Amino acid sequence: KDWQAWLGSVEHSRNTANASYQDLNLKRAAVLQEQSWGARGNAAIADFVT
Amino acid sequence: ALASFQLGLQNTAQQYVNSGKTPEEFNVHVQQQTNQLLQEAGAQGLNLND
Amino acid sequence: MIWMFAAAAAQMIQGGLQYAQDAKNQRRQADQKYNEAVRSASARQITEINTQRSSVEQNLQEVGVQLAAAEGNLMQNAELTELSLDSSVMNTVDQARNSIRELTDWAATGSAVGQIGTSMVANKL
Repeated sequence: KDWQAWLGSVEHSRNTANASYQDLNLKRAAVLQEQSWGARGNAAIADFVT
Repeated sequence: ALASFQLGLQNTAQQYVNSGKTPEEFNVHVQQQTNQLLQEAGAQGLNLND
Repeated sequence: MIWMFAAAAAQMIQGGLQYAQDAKNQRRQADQKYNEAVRSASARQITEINTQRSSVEQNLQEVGVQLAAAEGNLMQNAELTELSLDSSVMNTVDQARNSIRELTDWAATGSAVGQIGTSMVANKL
């Protein structure tokens, strides 16, 4: 029983990190996309003024 | 990359003007700069005409 | 209530006791002469040690730098235009501009461009 419980905990200890790894990148990609879109919009105004 | 190139060309225009470079040296620079971006765009997507 | 300030009172007790200890520590002192030299010497060594110790994420920085440069360039260029009414340069230049451009209703042009704005490349090909 004790070693079975130990293995059960070990399984979730991996599942949780495997789950979190995807969501972190999901947030980062959106942040970078927003920043890149702002940077793309700055140059349009620069060229319009020039 | 597109936003950086857009500002780079405009910023280089005045730098070349201040040095008294002839138009040919500006045209060759423009073509060389455009070629690099066009080649780089070949990997960052299929460039399929949509 | 009286019982929701217990933690604050307990934490504030320790302030008073220390304040009293410093008075006694300073009063028990001419050892100040010896005491001062230690700091006077340690400061120099500490200062000497400190002196001795003394993709997308790149395109974004390049964009920022070039944008600052472009703003600076547009400044120092607007200034000459500001003097158009007086300089007579931007008058001798406007003469040439008009002479070369002759080879209007502004509102008409905007409508003409807008009517096909978002299909120019599609129509061209």
